Parts: sequence; structure tokens; C-alpha cells
Amino acid sequence: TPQNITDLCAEYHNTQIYTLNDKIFSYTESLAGKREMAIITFKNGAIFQVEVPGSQHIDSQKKAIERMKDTLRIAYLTEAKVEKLCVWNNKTPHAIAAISMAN
Amino acid sequence: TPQNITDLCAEYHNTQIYTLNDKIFSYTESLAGKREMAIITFKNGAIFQVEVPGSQHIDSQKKAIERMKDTLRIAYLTEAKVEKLCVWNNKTPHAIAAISMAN
Amino acid sequence: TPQNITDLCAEYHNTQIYTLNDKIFSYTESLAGKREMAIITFKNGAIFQVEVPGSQHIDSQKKAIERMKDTLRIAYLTEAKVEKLCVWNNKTPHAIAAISMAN
Amino acid sequence: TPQNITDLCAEYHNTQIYTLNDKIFSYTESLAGKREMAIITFKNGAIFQVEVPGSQHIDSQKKAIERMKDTLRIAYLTEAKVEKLCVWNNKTPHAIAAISMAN
Amino acid sequence: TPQNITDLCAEYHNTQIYTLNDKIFSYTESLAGKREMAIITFKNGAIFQVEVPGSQHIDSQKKAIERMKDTLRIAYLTEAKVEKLCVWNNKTPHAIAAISMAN
Ligand SMILES: COc1cc(/C=C\C(=O)NCC[C@H]2O[C@H](CO)[C@H](O)[C@H](O)[C@H]2O)cc(OC)c1OC
Ligand SMILES: COc1cc(/C=C\C(=O)NCC[C@H]2O[C@H](CO)[C@H](O)[C@H](O)[C@H]2O)cc(OC)c1OC
Repeated sequence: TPQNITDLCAEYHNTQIYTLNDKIFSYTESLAGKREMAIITFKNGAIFQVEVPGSQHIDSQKKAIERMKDTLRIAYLTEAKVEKLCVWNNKTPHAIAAISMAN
Repeated sequence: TPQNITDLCAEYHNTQIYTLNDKIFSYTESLAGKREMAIITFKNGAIFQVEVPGSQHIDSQKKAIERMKDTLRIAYLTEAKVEKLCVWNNKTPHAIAAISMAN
Repeated sequence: TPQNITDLCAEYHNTQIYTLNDKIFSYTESLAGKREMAIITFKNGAIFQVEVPGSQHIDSQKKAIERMKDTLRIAYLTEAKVEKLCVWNNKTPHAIAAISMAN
Repeated sequence: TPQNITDLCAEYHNTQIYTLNDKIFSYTESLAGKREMAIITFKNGAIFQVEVPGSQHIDSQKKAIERMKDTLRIAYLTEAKVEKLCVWNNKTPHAIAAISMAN
Repeated sequence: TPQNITDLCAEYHNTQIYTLNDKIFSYTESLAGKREMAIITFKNGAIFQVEVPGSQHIDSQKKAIERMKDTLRIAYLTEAKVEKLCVWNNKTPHAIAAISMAN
């Protein structure tokens, strides 16, 4: 088992780490159609999404995806500093696999 | 894949962007039969709803409608500024498809 | 399609608007069998309930009842002002059908 | 239907009211198997539990047991004053049946 | 039934109590497949996880695992002081069984 987000991320293909050390600038949520988009941005211009549970996700996934959307909403509202994101780089915007919060 | 609410909104039919840049003025919630719904207003007089699911949309669409009502409630309670709403034009009050929050 | 709580409340036969324009004074919650309910009061002495979900309710009605209890708890704890309640008056305490929150 | 926690308490055998008028001093929860429970204390030393779900509980109580643990956690974190607890006294720690919050 | 977290911890093999008396320093969560977990750290360096759900868990723990992750996220965001953790010491990071918050 990995002990931090950087190690976790490296277990996967098509992932990298972004280091933000900043609060979320904007939060966007859609209920429309299949994609039900959740989009976060940072003041540096970085943009990320959370993808809906879909054909590419195994069943344990479903709850973790909902949780991650919950986390991003509360993080945004509380102005909590995001340390790092682990993202899939083969989607645009890059899709969030994990988040760390510190400071 | 869109990267912001304006581009997301343009993919949908008979929608439009309202730019509020304001916190929500009032929040209304009903549990009464077949009117299980939520209405928000803004100080400029604008009124919007989260539509009742019906029995016709699918399970993930259900979850997203619940999440949107959760978002509106917490936005209202925290006085979070709503940047834009993407809404369908064919209902009165207009039904919300998406929301962005930013300062 | 109603646009505010007063017009929603008017759709029904046994309902009435109460105008509080005040924070909730007390919040009570029970897990005891057949009394899985919430009760709120205001400083003017008014008492209202969220009804026990029985076998008469369908899922979406049970979901909206759970949402209403969630709303009332966080309204209590944030000292949010309650504008109006739509209640069924054929129950003691009167049972909540809808809530509106505004300053 | 009862209009307050005292009257609700009295509908059940093996219960009593404790009047705290104080915030929760500590909050404990467990995911360990067969000990999926919460425990709260007050500054005067008094200990109370939310029981592990079991054969004593009817199905309607399962959502309410979860809701109670959610209420105790957020009451704790917000330092909300607990007015009264209705507890079963045939268990140690005494088992929460209902809570009221007021100033 | 145990009266406090220390006594609860003593009922299980491969556990120990850590007394932190400190806020959470960092919070990490993942949605990545087979790593649907959370990781927290303290300023003293200690690392803990909420395990991926697995064949070690019984059905009654599934809700409590989700709850614990909720707990840890909101504790972190509110800077709540963690008093003690009860953890399984046969895993790295050590796996959370129970948490107490006080002071
Ligand atoms: C089965 O035991 C009794 C049932 C009843 C009647 C019905 C019932 O529904 N009781 C629930 C009580 C039990 O569940 C509660 C949670 O819901 C809680 O855990 C209580 O500690 C437990 O006794 C009355 C009794 O004394 C006169 C009983 O003796 C202990
Ligand atoms: C380690 O295996 C033992 C199991 C048992 C019996 C029950 C048991 O361990 N239950 C759950 C422990 C496991 O699940 C936990 C989550 O619930 C958690 O993941 C733990 O790390 C894991 O060991 C007894 C032992 O000592 C005599 C054991 O040590 C060899």
C-alpha cells in the first residue's frame, strides 16, 4: 500500500502529479446528460475534471467518485489549500484520480 | 469536452447562461407529492428551480439532481457567490442544468 | 409550476403558511422505533415535525423526507433564518411540507 | 405524536431523560467489526453510545441510527449545546434514543 | 460494550492506541481502482490509512468505513483536535479502526 499521493499515482499508467499548493479558484457542476461534469480551476490557469462512473470504472469506484465530488465542493467552499492532484493525462481536462490537502 | 460552463451550456438544447455574480437571496425546498423540488432566487428577481426527477431519467441522473440541490443549499447557507447558471428555457421557473461558483 | 412557497402551499387542501422570519430555537431528533422523526420549535412557541416515513411513502417521498431533516439540522446549527413553512394542519404537531429561507 | 423529547421518551420502556445543557466533550466512532458504534461524553463524565445496529432494531431505525451519528458528529464539531438526551438505561453505556439541541 | 476507545481497542488483536492530541496535518483521498482509500498524517510524522474495502471486512463495516472517511475529511477541514486513534498495526500505513476527538 502506498503511503502518499505521489507513490499512489505512480502505480498507474497515464497519470501524473500536479503540485498546486493553492485554494480552488472556481467550481463548476453539471447535472446535464451523461457526463455530469465537475470542473475545478486554479488561479494559475490549471483546469481539472472528475469523470462520471462509466464503462471504464470497476464497482468500488462509484462511491469514491461521488466522494471526490463532495470533497472538491467543500474544499472550494472552505478555501482549503490543495497540495497535489494525481490526474489521468489521457483525458482533457485531465481527470482527477486523487487529491491531497495540506496547510 | 468542454472546460467551462459557457462551453458546456452550448452543447445542450434550449439553454442559456445567466450571469449572477451574487450570492443566493432565498432557498425553498418542498417534499410535497410530485413537487419534490427546490427553488432559489437572487436579489435581482431571478427565480430558478431544480426540476423534479419524474420516473423517466436514469439512476446516475437521479444522483446528479440530488447533488445539485445539496450544492444550492450549502451555497445559500455559506453566502457563496454564484458566478453563472446554465438553465433550460422551456420551464418556468427555468430549470438549472449547471452552476459555477467563483469570486 | 409554482414559483414560491406561498403558491406551492396553495396547491394543496390541508396546508397552511406560517411566517416565522426567525431562526430555529430547538432541534430534536429521534431514532426510536416508529418515532423516527424531527421536531423544531421557534421562540414564539410554535412546534412543527417532519413526519415519520411509513410504508405509505414511495422512495422519492422517503428521500425528500430525509432531505428535509438534513435541511432543518443545518439551518438550526447555522442559525439560518426561516422565512416561511408550509405545513399540514391536520396533524399535531403540524407536519412540514416545505420551507423557505431568506434574510 | 409527541411534541417534545420528554414526552417522546415517556412512550418507551427502559428510558429516561438526561438534561445536559452543554456541548459534547468528546466524540468517538469505530469501524471495527461488531463495534460499528459511536460514543460521546460530556464534561461531567457522563458517557452515551449510539448502538451497533442489531436484532433489537426495526428496519426503519437503520437510517435513523446513521442520521444520529451524523448529528452527533456535527454537533460536536460546531460546539452546539445539547439540551436533553432520551436514553435506554438497560444498556451500558446508556444508548441514545433521541437528542434535543437548544441554547 | 466498551466504554471508551482504549477499551474498544483492547478487544481486538493487532491493534494499538496512539495519542495524538493534535489536528490532522494532511488529508489524501483516492478514487483510483483498487486504491479507493484515504491517508492522513500528523505533524509528528505518523501516517494512517482508511483501508480499501476488502475480503477482511464484514458487511456491517461497509457503512462505517464510508463514515470514517467522512469524519476524517471534516475533521481535517475544521482543524478539529484528534485525541486518540485505535489502529491495526499489521498494515502499513497503520489502518484506522476508531477515532476519538476531544479539546
Ligand atoms: C425486547 O426488550 C423489551 C421490549 C419492549 C417492547 C418493544 C420494543 O420495541 N423495544 C425495543 C427496546 C430494545 O431496542 C431499543 C432500540 O430500539 C434498545 O436497544 C433497548 O435497549 C432494547 O431493549 C419492552 C421491554 O420492557 C418492558 C423490553 O425489555 C427490555
Ligand atoms: C491478523 O489476523 C488475525 C485474525 C484474527 C481473528 C479476527 C480478525 O482478525 N478480524 C479482522 C482483522 C483484519 O481486518 C481488519 C479490518 O476489520 C484489518 O484489516 C486488520 O488488519 C485485519 O487483520 C485473530 C488473530 O490473532 C489470533 C489474527 O492474527 C493472526
